Amino acid sequence: MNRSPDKIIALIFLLISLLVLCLALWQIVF
Repeated sequence: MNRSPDKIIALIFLLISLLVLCLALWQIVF
C-alpha cells in the first residue's frame, strides 16, 4: 500500500474482513 494516512485503518478492514471470511467458510450456511 502506498496511500500514506490510511494504512492502519485498511489493515484493520482486511483483518476483520478476513475473520468474516474464515467464519463464513467454516460454519453457518445461508
